[PDB]
Amino acid sequence: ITGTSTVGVGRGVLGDQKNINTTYSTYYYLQDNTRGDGIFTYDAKYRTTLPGSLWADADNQFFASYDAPAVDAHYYAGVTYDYYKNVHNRLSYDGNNAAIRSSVHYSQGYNNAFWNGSEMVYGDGDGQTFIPLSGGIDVVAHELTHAVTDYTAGLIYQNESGAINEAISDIFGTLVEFYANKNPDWEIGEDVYTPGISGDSLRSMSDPAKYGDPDHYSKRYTGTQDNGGVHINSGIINKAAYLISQGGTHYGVSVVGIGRDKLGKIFYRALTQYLTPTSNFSQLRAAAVQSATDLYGSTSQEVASVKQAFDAVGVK
Ligand SMILES: [Ca+2]
Ligand SMILES: [Ca+2]
Ligand SMILES: [Ca+2]
Ligand SMILES: [Ca+2]
Ligand SMILES: [Zn+2]
Repeated sequence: ITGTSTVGVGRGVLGDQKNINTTYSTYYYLQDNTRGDGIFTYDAKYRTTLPGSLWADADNQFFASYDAPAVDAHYYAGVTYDYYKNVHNRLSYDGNNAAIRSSVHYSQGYNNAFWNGSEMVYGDGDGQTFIPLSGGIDVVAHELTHAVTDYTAGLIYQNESGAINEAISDIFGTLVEFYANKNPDWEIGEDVYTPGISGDSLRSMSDPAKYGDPDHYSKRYTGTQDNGGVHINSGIINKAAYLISQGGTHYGVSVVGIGRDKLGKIFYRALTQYLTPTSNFSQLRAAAVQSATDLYGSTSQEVASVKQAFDAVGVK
């Protein structure tokens, strides 16, 4: 829409109040013109036709409970855009300031969210397994990192490349959650998963086995379900990334942590310069070693930590 940029206020899914960038032209729309070619949030109105209607609002105050998922999707896409711009000097997901589009209220009782190749889509959850999925900043950043991958390495979504694809999204979703300093942790989806239970989450990067996911290459899933285990075998890579960052001893192998910032620089470089559509775990290890080598020298501690971490999860 063509209009005047302004700022509205509303409440997100967890009840927190925030300012959001809107556009005024008869109605106030969820269109943020301050970032690249714009961030646009749509109402799918409980249907599965996409994108639905650009979200329109009469007075620029988004406190209705129907508005909550739209507020957070809108807001957390802006935070993710800022993270990639400020930290990695990347303008939007294609590197050219492509418009970011999200639809909320997709379908009825839908317990998921996803990047479909052209935009983000968020279900509201059934209210028991999940509440509206855009309330989780690590979920929004996970899904938006899928767009980044698609334009760079292009990892195919099955078997080991798909598991790498998923782990990359859990890693940057987590790094965006630490960047926004929203109660950060190494768990995925804990703000929106099972509103009745405290403490749990969909997956854990610091201890994947807590939920039954593999934390070592000898425990990888080899069947056919979940596209060859793309959400399951990503635990091996997540555990490796957690160790590079934080350090620790795993199956008897000791890793000195080098921190989150270097973790993000190494994986972002590996992703945009060395991974290809069919890379598998052993090529990820080589990409990450080469990236850390490029940035810190082949005899740095950084290179040494990336090798110990992949040795600790059994990836050679
Ligand atoms: Ca309103
Ligand atoms: Ca958290
Ligand atoms: Ca989290
Ligand atoms: Ca829970
Ligand atoms: Zn994913």
